[PDB]
Amino acid sequence: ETIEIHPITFPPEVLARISPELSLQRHLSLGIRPCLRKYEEFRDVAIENNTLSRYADAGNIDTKNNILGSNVLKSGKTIVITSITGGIIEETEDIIANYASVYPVVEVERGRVGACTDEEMTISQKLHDSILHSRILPKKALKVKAGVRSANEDGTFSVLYPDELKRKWSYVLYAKIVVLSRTGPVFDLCWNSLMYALQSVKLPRAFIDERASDLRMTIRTRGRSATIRETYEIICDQTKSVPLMINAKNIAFASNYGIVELDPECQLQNLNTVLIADLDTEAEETSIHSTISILAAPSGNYKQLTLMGGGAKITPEMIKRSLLLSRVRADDLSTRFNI
Amino acid sequence: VPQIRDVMERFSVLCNSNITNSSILLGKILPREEHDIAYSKDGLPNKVKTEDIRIRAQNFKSALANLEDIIFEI
Amino acid sequence: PEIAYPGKLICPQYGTENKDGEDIIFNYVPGPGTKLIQYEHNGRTLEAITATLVGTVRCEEEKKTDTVKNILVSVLPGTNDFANNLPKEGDIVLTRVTRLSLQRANVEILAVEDKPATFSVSQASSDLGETFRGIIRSQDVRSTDRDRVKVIECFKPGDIVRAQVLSLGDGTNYYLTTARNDLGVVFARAANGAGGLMYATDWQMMTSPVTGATEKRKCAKP
Amino acid sequence: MSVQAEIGILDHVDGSSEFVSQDTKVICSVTGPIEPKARQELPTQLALEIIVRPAKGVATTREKVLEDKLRAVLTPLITRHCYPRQLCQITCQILESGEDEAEFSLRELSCCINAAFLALVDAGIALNSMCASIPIAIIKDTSDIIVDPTAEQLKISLSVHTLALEFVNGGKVVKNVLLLDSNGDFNEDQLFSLLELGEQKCQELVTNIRRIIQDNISPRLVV
Amino acid sequence: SEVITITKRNGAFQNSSDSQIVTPGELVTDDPIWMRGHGTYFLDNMTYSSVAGTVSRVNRLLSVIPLKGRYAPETGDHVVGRIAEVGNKRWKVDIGGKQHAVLMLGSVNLPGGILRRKSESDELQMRSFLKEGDLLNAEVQSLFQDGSASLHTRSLKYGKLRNGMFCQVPSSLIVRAKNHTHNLPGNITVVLGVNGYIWLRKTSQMDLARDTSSWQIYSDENDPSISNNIRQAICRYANVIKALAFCEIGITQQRIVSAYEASMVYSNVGELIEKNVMESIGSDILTAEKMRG
Amino acid sequence: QDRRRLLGPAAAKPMAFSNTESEQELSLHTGFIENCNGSALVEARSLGHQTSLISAVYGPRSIRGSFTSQGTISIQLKNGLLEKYNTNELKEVSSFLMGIFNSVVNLSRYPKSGIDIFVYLTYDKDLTNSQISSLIPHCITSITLALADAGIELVDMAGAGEANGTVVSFIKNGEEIVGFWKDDGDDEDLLECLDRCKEQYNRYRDLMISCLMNQ
RNA sequence: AAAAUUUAAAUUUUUUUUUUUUU
Repeated sequence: ETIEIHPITFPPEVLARISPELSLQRHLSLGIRPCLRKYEEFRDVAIENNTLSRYADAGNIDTKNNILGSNVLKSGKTIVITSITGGIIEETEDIIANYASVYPVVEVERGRVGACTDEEMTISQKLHDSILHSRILPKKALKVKAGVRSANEDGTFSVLYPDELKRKWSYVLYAKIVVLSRTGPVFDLCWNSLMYALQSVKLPRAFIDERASDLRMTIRTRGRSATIRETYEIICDQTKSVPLMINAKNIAFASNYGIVELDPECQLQNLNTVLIADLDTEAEETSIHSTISILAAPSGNYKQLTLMGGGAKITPEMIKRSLLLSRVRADDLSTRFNI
Repeated sequence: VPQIRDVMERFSVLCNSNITNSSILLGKILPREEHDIAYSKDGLPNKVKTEDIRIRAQNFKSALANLEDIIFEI
Repeated sequence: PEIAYPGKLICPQYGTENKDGEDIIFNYVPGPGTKLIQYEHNGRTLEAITATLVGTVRCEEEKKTDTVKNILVSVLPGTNDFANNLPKEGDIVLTRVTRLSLQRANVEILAVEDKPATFSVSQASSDLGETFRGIIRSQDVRSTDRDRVKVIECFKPGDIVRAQVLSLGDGTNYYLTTARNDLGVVFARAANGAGGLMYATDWQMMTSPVTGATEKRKCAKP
Repeated sequence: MSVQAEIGILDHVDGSSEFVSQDTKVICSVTGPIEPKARQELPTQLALEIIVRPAKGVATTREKVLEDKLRAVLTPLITRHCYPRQLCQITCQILESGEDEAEFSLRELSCCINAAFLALVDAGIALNSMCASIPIAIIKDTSDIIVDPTAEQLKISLSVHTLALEFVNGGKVVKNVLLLDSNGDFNEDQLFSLLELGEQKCQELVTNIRRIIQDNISPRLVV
Repeated sequence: SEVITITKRNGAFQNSSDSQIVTPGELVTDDPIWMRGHGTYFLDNMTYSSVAGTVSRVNRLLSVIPLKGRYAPETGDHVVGRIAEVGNKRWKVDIGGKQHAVLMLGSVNLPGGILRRKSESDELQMRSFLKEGDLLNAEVQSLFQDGSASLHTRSLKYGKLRNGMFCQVPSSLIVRAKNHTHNLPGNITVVLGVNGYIWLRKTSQMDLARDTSSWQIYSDENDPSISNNIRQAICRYANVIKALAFCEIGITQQRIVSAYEASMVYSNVGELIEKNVMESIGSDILTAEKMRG
Repeated sequence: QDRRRLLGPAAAKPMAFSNTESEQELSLHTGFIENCNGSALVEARSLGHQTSLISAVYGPRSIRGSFTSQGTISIQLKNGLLEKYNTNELKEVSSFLMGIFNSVVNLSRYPKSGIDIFVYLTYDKDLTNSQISSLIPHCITSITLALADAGIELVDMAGAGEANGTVVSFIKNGEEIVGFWKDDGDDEDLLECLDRCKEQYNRYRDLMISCLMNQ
């Protein structure tokens, strides 16, 4: 029986809470996003670098601060702040064994109290992985060239620094990501916020003592004995610092992508397979199942690519389209904040 | 009446007895209004007009509630 | 008294006009956004209606029919909030089905309507298990044939029900009902999301257009 | 093709499989559908929880992501509507590395998918399609591409790659891609070439596999 | 004229009628003719106690009564419950014993009485009439298979408390009699539970009715008219309870009256807390027990 | 060590260094977190000391425990980037926090409903060449603004003022005190300790109400 | 010589990594 079944319609804010998926399908009918965007409308990105490092004021670096090069990132409705510290262990072409990374810790303040969430525990790993796969960092950049603080005349101290070259020492760096107001996938903004913090890291001048008091000590066995080696505690300067050396031609940027397939039923007048990037907005993150995430450095380079295909097929051309959309969104951000 | 007026008297004086921001460090980025951008076939950055999406929303509210009233079907 | 910060002291409990020579007393009645607060100042006490929230003053009255004057004080927001509109007894609440027991049905609270439509969805994230959840007991689905109740023939998981609050119950969940011919199932997808959209055939039945498949749900009167 | 597999080799577990490729020995286990916990249920689809134990050390973050990408692949393999309010715990054991766990995770990700695919066949759960994964590397110095490299070739590899495909119609039609794990340096141009062998090879893998399943299980089947 | 009792003792962790007294693991006998009840387990002859307690031989029944344990609930007893929980149409409520008692939904006095009949909407108002921690008069009906028992209020006389104060004691010192509500000069009333729970309140007219409105049976109200001469007289009866409790005294209604008049030495009511003076008044009554009866 | 995180190789160590009436000031901002329903932003800078911190609201969240007549508050203090206050040092303040808002919030409006308060001691300068006690009153202000943003029933814009290691929290334009905190200082300086706290409170609450009523 | 007399036992989920104790 041909029946005019009248449906029941709602305010749109009612609908998304109810159906993440169909409210999306409403936006796809007009061809828009439930973040009010059209298909390829991308969020603005705003930073400030180096504000929270002690090396902000080049004129007067303060006393008790311990932060190397800092980064603020806001894009859309999620503010993420990146902080860099470093540590030192006593150290005793393009292949992976030349290449190291940092140790990051992310927190997502998503309201839930408790232990380390499983979303977070992936993140600090996933960055570190492609940072190794970026091949950014030869360990030559970690090689520390310490001075000795010459106990000079009438009780004054000058640190003799050697230049242009018995133990060795190595910087080991750290990161912390705080995530506020998570509205969607986070990994691209986790990536990109680090990158600007990476360029702001000064390497502080480290030095050892002229002749440290902390010398060799012996330990008696049950008849025998051995010697503890002399404990030369490295000290970083209160003042001097050098910058960081980067394989700058491999500094990537991040971008995610989503491909969906469409229902004939869901249309409202004002196959069909649509690419969306700059993904956000829980309804999107629920309902997109074939997805693409890409790292790329602006000259056509690619640190990584990440395909999870769980919804649609993937054409060879949405690939190339996302690649075409890759080298834009990255290269702008390389040129946007000119650090 | 003067009792409540005494209250209305006394509500005067006690209520009579009661009677600029610069964001130095971080607040010039935290309540930053968000923006969206676009690229043309050149790939050059195209900032989104704020006025469009409101009209989009009023287009979105319009075709929703009106075209979803009666569904004539088999 | 127009626009209010929380703590804006507004008016006393009582006021006075003279409407044409005969004396008329005001009774300022505390509502939402209000609290009578005593105030000693230089010795003498004083109760006052207090703005406790953000927005606008609104003073109203209505007497129950079924020289003093009662005036309800009412405080609002004004130019997104649901703790304003927490569910009370008897309300109509749109919910999503969580789990089906032989005993009973379990939903979570999502959206509260209002009186003289006007709504208030909760702005919460259910993926934390955050939101308030409630329980429909199976004999409380309807009153017609309230004994031999077949629960599966009215509900499936994830579905939308216009249901009425019974009461508070415990702190954990709610006492809830659908026991009317205007109440019950609002909307679901076919085979719990595995298929398309389904429309209430009667008030008492539901089909789907493209499929040719029907299911038994205790649908609402449309 | 120095691969080989075992089906039905545990006892108290629903689905069990040993997958053995060229150097790495990995066993996967499948228990489901069974009673789900309180915090774990879904009202509609099937809930999945996945455990991978390494060969060495304990479960840390390095394990965690290989788990989680493997969460993504299985989710369309499973006819998830068939088991509402249920749980299938699936567990994988890395027994042999066959690759430097400090420097790589590549082969294991290929291996465990190829492991867990077969224990589900032991488990006999409603599934959707057929699948395969291989590891692919590109040499730094030679600039050539090897399907199924070795760890010393990984040392001179420039870029490491895992491809997961969805195979239907006799396992012949690439129904969809599941995973493409592009790691290391790469361009546009290599990538379509990088598919184009694994377009063939994973089918060539499954071409072996289709036989193996029936050989192991038709005597377990009755006539 | 003090604030606190500070008396010092340093250098030590601590300061340091005939019947059978038996131990667990111990044989009583192996006469097979005896019957084996509580505190007793066995192997075919060997009569074995299980607690620290006394042999009770009842005429062929041997059983072991312990000395230490929680309150034993028995039917028909007049005790005081503190509201633990609310169930389906059930309530949970502490006795002080092993477990909670249970209390059916229709087991209670309804306002308006029986003319108010049943309703399913009443379970939508369980929290209306009752809520947590509250104190009342309850009547022990009957048990379950374990030894957990239930309650009810089959009188106007049983019901939710008000108009006073609670105290609690060990269940041992409360003596059994044919009566439990007692009315004391000072216009006040003790409601001795058996289980060890003690409520004081001001004497009501219903209390006065015992010896010559109905809609207020879930109220949190009191009589608004409460003098301090009521209130301070409460505390004098309050401490002398703990005096006898510290002195291990079986409660006689008259002993309380005897405790009260002996407490008339001290008008400073705060001095009714002293370890010695409670013992002194405790020593008074036991000497006064050696005259009358 | 901790098998749940990336903490580097163990034998490394962080880097070491050695030696070789005034105005307070604010910048108060709301409505910038979309997870929450109440957010507040605070900048502070005073004479050697610059401080920024974030107060986050989640409510009303459901309580899986049992019935209550009314609401329940939960407060978290967490270290940000540089300054590391002690763990037991934190929760004492969290104890001192809850007492004041229990003379603020209409919990009776919110049966069986929870209040989640996340405070992020995000970044502090102390460039000066009871160190937590200097940051107490700004918390209460930062909470109050976020709690206005979730729009919860609050009796008063209550605030605390500071006078030299002493924290006193007010209501009713200072005509009552709701929260008292004292460290070492002088003896019987209380009467001056009334005053300088009060006027900062008289300053601050006006700064707060400007932040909202002008928006 | 008939007649008959008694009972009733309780249902559906909230938490923080493992050293390290005197030949």
